[PDB]
Amino acid sequence: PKQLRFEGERVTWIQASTLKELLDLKAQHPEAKLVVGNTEIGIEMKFKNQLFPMIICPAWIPELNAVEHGPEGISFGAACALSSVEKTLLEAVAKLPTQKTEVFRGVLEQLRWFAGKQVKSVASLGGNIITASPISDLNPVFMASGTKLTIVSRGTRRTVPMDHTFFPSYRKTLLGPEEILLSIEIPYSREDEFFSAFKQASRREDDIAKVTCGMRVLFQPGSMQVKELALCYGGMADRTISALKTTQKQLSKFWNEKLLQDVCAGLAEELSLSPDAPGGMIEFRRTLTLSFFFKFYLTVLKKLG
Amino acid sequence: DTVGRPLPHLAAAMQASGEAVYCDDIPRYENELFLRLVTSTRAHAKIKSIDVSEAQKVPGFVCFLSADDIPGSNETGLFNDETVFAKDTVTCVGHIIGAVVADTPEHAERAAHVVKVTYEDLPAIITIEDAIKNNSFYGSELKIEKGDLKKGFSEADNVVSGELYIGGQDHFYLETHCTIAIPKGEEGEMELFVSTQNAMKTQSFVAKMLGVPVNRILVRVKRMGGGFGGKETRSTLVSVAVALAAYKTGHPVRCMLDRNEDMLITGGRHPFLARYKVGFMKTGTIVALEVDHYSNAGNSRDLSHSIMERALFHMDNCYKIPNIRGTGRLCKTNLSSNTAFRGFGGPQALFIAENWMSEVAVTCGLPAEEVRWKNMYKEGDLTHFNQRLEGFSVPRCWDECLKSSQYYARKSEVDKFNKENCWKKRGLCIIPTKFGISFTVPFLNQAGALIHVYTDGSVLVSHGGTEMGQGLHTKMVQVASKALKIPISKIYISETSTNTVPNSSPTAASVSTDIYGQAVYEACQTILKRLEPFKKKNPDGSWEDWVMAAYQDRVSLSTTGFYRTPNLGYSFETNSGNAFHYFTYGVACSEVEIDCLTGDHKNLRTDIVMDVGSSLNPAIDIGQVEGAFVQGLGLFTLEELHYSPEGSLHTRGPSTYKIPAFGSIPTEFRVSLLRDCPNKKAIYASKAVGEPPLFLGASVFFAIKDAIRAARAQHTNNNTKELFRLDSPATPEKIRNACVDKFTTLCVTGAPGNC
Amino acid sequence: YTDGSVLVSHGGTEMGQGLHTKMVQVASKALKIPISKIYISETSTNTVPNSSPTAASVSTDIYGQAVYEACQTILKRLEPFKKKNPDGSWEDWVMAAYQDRVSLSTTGFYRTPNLGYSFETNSGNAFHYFTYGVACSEVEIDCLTGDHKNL
Amino acid sequence: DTVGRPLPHLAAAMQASGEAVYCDDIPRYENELFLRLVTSTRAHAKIKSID
Amino acid sequence: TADELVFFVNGKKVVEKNADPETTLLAYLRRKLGLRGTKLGCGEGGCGACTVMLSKYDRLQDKIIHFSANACLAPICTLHHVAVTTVEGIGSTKTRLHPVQERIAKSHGSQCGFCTPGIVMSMYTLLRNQPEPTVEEIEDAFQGNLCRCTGYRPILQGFRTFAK
Amino acid sequence: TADELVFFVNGKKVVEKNADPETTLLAYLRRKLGLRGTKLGCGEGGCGACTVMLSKYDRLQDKIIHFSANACLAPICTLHHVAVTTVEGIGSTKTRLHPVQERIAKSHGSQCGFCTPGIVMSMYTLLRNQPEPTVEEIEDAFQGNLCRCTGYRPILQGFRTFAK
Ligand SMILES: Cc1cc2nc3c(=O)[nH]c(=O)nc-3n(C[C@H](O)[C@H](O)[C@H](O)COP(=O)(O)OP(=O)(O)OC[C@H]3O[C@@H](n4cnc5c(N)ncnc54)[C@H](O)[C@@H]3O)c2cc1C
Ligand SMILES: Nc1nc2c(c(=O)[nH]1)N[C@H]1C(S)=C(S)[C@@H](COP(=O)(O)O)O[C@H]1N2
Ligand SMILES: O=c1[nH]c(=O)c2nccnc2[nH]1
Ligand SMILES: O=c1[nH]c(=O)c2nccnc2[nH]1
Ligand code: MOS
Ligand code: MOS
Ligand code: FES
Ligand code: FES
Ligand code: FES
Ligand code: FES
Ligand SMILES: [Ca+2]
Repeated sequence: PKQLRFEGERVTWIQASTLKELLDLKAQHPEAKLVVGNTEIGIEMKFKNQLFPMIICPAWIPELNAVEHGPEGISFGAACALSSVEKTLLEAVAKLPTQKTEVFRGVLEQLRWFAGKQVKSVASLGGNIITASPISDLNPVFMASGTKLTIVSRGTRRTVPMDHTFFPSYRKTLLGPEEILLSIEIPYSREDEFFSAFKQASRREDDIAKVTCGMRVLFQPGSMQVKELALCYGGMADRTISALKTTQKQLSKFWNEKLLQDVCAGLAEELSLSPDAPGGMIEFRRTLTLSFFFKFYLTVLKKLG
Repeated sequence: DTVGRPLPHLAAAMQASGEAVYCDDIPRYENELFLRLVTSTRAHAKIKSIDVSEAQKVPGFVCFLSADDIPGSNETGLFNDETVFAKDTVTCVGHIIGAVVADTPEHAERAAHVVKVTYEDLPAIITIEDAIKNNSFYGSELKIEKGDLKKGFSEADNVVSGELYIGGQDHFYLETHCTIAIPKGEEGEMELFVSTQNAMKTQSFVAKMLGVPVNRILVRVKRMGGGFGGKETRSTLVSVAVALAAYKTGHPVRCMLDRNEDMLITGGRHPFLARYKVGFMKTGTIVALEVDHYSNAGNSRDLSHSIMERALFHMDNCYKIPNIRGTGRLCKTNLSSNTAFRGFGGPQALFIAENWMSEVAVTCGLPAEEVRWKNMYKEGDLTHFNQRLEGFSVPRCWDECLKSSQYYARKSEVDKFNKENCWKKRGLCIIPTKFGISFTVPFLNQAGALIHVYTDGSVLVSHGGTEMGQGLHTKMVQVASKALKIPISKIYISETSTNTVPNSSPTAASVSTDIYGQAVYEACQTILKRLEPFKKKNPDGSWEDWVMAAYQDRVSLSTTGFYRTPNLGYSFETNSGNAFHYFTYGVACSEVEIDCLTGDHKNLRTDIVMDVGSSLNPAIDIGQVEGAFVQGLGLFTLEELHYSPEGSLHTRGPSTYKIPAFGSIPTEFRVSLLRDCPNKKAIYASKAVGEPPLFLGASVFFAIKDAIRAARAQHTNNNTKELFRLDSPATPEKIRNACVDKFTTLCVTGAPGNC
Repeated sequence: YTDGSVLVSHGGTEMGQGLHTKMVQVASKALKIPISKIYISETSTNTVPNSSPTAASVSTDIYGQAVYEACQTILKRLEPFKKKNPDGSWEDWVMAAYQDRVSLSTTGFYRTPNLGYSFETNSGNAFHYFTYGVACSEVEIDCLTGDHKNL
Repeated sequence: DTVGRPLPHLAAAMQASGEAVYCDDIPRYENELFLRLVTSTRAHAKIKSID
Repeated sequence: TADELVFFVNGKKVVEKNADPETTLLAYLRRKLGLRGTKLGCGEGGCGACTVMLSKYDRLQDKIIHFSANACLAPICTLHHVAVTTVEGIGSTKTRLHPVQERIAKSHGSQCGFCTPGIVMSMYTLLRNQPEPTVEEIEDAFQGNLCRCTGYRPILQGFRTFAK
Repeated sequence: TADELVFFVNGKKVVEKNADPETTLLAYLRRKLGLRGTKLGCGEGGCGACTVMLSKYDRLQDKIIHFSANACLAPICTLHHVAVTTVEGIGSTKTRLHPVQERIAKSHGSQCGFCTPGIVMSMYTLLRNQPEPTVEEIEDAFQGNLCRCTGYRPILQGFRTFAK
């Protein structure tokens, strides 16, 4: 596989054969756009009329396409298609204990009614994550689970758990201009750790106001006393956001009715929407955030109970 | 003889193989150009300038076309209230201003986007309430009024009143609008290939714009990948622009709209606002009814008036109401002009009716089927526009649908489920319909045919109707074969064109099979009469034997056939004279489960019984039952069009506008055709099936409303006679918001409230 | 059509002999409308089937009769409206007949009468009529070259 | 009524101007091919091969 | 100075010496190669009218893999050394229909027919991965294909015969 | 590396960067320029159906010279800096007919009409050299122009109206 170069009326396209080539190219043209499936860039170019004069396709690069089982989780290269992510997770779920696959199963629930087979066969993992749509169905899950992101540029490498700071502003991530997402390790869930993911089944505006969430609790061992709690939401702002004010208040509290009231009060306030918030559906969206937690609450009690 | 046989669509196998040709599948001429429309970004504005400097620099750019390039007239539309290209002011967001021509469609797209239009905004009216406030209407109020309202409202145990909104709908035909125009170069002549249901007004409108006689313009329509009424008129917005580019360059020019242009520009089903007041007995018997309908018509008249008329014709649904008034007003707004859409004001008026009907049952604390059954017309009865109902077969459909649905037994399973389940509920509803068959304009109830038989015995049929997937040509062929007594394989229909059958009505109102079927039939009768002498001398001869002899005897083997629908002409002064030739009837029973915490729902089972007289093709007709039904489920439950404050459509493709999908359809989906009921008004005793079964999708809507009353009994209050407004489409938002509980009120929080 | 413009289509083809010009003249006369309202675009198998070739000199005869017939059919149909409105235009009668669901489209046909010669028996007409003419020509030849001028 | 009048051929003006479309003047489709007949050079003969 | 793009469509080799980065597969199929069986319904990946099969060697799995894709979004420049199958690749009324094509036709799964090539290719693709699918697998194959005409019932029904 | 061929047709510059020495002006006009009023009747110079006017600056006479030519036999390669006029360069029914076009039409000089453009261009070329010519010159104008339909009498009669 040798690197290929195509040139059109407006665009230069480079088909990178090698990880090293990609990181050199991105160092030279840090403004260059990567394209894997084009399910996002083709929409931007056609419909928002963006032009990107220089495109690098890194789809051939092994690494980026690798699927790796490790002791902490299953790691997917960033060019991996959602169909492959999906096929590998379903296999993990049929084979491992329920208690190790809590997070894999919310990834799977978000993939359930996601597009169709044509899209999932070409849409990459990395493209979803870095697109950073306010209404990404996967980013809330990667955030609530602390999904680890390996991030590389020419002569740097770092692995960071996804958290609230990964998305600074509208359709931006905390990657410098020469870094690429290399890989994403989706964690096994631990003892005393329970995960749920939910989504609104109405989208109505092109990238806002569709409620979607990842929810995670870890308890003290053998107990119903909260050690960690994460509730992350898409479709409630111009980015994926975490209800951190709310969940910090629940540390060392017990999984009960008062916890239910306190979180819901916490959410109603912290995720509250201006009467004029972009997207409308102000009351429905408020109700879903609370109602999705209630579901998580009741599910967690069942996994305990 | 294949009539009554489940013969597959003639083109089915070519469609599956990709060999069936649609307008854009037509090869291009070596010199063929591409047009892209330039369109208003503003709801109501004066145009200050248009600058094409930057578009001029796109490779392959040919020209920008605007109102000034037009040789004949810039005045267009069914009622002469539109421009071909907007001149001084724009009056909606998709409002056509100009067009870019280029050598590739990619280059036409690129150039159109870079055309700079400068505007000056003007006070806009978008909603029905914006329009009522400003008395911005088309024409004057329309009305049917029978009996004494102040006096029915006075024999009345209960009076309920309210307001109800029903959202519009995008046609979402899989193939968007498309025209090819070929300028011939001689005498103004031009041949056009178009995805349209109305080739006659395409022909007239293009000739009008160009300032040439109609006889110069040939329009050919082989097939559409869907019309649904959206191609009955608004196709001309593309066709006329492309004809102008063809005229101006002297090259072939095509345009196929992209989905987002299509949804913006070409209009949809009318949104209706109703205010109603119903008077009834503790019995549920209706006594008075008054309804004022407001349609959102958008920026030109188009077919809005006759849509409002068909609405008022259907305001009774299947119910005898002794005192009745129903008006209709057409709101003039700064939105794309709305148009025909399968059902044609029928689904809206009929929805408004089952809505107050559902309240009557609730208010009386009676079982829904009883209040509906009690109020049903009887065979022979007169409607409110005073037409008699003969062969009124709803009571049959009804009893059969109740039995085959196992309604009574399931209504109990449903109540059992609502007792066992706190956060999910189920709903069940059985809903009747009748739909009146005929264009509401009497002069459109005319139809031509032209048949040739060739000297091999092969037959080419041409009629005035168009194939958009309903299997018209298939049915025309089954008829011709039945009437000529030859196999179908001897007969062929190629296309629809204005040079074989002139002055054709749009392929609309569900009547094409009736009226082209009659035209075709009569042409076959003429031919058979010409062939009789040759049959006589050679009784054992074959069709081919008789054809050759007829030809050698210099007997003509080509004829026109024609049909007018008899005894039609309703009056709005006088309130009398048949509006319709007959009515198609059906009943649907649907069951849903709602998730009261999310607003999601599953469609669990639907059972339809439809009266389609004696079916020409049970397979085609069932297929129409199914597709119409699923399109009404879209209208009532899924399909939601959404605009900015300042009148701009947000929902411009499949990711933001949701039509039913594979997994949206009832898990158990059962459709029956009512057996043993010969319809004597139509060809071989059949009935119009096209638009009639659509409003039956409302049975899913009313099952959801039932599921919600069960969720409100659970969490919100103890008043089982409560009335709550549920608008259409009942989207997740509307469903969730209506299931008032500890979450919608605040909590549980601990927060007082509710509830 | 509803603007009153007429499209004529007949079995015969144009090869420079002015057939379409003569069908336009006949149809205008038969309909009593100006030739400028009548157009013939072309000849095709999907408008007029099973046509004889345009041959044997008879095209104006036989097509002109087919065209005339179909023009008569239209006049019979337009008649009631012309009566109802004696002072209006062609376009008024046409629009009137359209709104009244009167068909403004028809075929005509014509079959030459009394033809049928027998080579056994030597009787029956071979022809409908005969066309006749006479020419007188003058020439000068060059006896030395074989050349000639037609004077 | 023009029957009997020296009315010029209806298409003559367009024939003079080169606008009247004869069969070969019809524009080609982008993919249009061209055919050339292959013809006998013998008045009477068996065809023994074609290469 | 620029590379040749090389790919296959219905088994025939395509060498494109001047690939424009912005060329989608649907545009190339329809307007360069003349294979108009594959349709434009939306241009945004929602409706599946432009559905094709793609086949490539996955230098990892071994395996040639077969999967479907929306031609309206697939840059041809992703397709170097990839094989495309369109509706015309599988059969025709001119030679023989594929069993997928025959069944959807004879079951009344086709009305206007505009959506039909797409659905044929989603069903064809499933069969190449799983020649004996389950009824559930058959339904989910069409998550990305829309039909405005049929109400879907007759399509699923015709295809149930491929299950087990 | 090979030279550009630059001529004019109907006043419009044609730049042919890749002229084949074998290309005739008839083929180039009909099949490259899309101008089909000039006709093919023989390909060998005997019928004049393909007659065009050519103009060149004569270096010597000063003078722009105008003559007729058979486009079927004219290599485009000889036309460097030559200006072509065809029947559509001189008038049309969309704008205004040239007197020649109007006269032949109204004289009944055109039956099937296939020879008519070439006859028009022969006559047009005469008038471009001799604005008031003789009856004698009118006739010799048409030595290489054939007409199968008319018997020639009306052409000459309609055109005599240019002498005197
Ligand atoms: C019909 C349809 C339905 C959809 N439904 C959903 C849905 O329900 N939920 C949801 O969340 N999403 C949905 N999507 C979004 C879809 O999942 C994303 O479009 C897709 O995953 C983007 O991946 P891609 O390979 O196609 O990205 P591309 O378009 O190729 O690239 C997208 C962006 O990611 C960048 N990029 C790609 N790889 C890297 C990398 N390794 N490092 C740094 N940047 C990178 C590119 O520069 C570009 O900015 C839908 C899309 C379609 C077409
Ligand atoms: N497949 C398909 N079915 C369809 C339509 C269509 O566009 N596609 N149009 C509907 C509408 S709006 C009508 S009235 C009829 C039109 O034709 P008919 O008059 O032959 O029923 O088809 C109905 N069924
Ligand atoms: O122009 C129309 N007039 C009508 O009355 C009508 N009715 C039903 C459907 N389309 C229709 N179209
Ligand atoms: O079959 C024919 N019989 C004829 O007399 C005749 N005459 C002229 C031209 N074609 C003809 N063809
Ligand atoms: O009347 Mo059905 O075409 S709209
Ligand atoms: O009869 Mo003329 O075609 S020999
Ligand atoms: S055209 Fe609709 S998904 Fe490609
Ligand atoms: S058959 Fe018309 S969209 Fe499916
Ligand atoms: S074509 Fe006959 S002279 Fe040129
Ligand atoms: S008019 Fe026919 S060749 Fe001259
Ligand atoms: Ca409507």
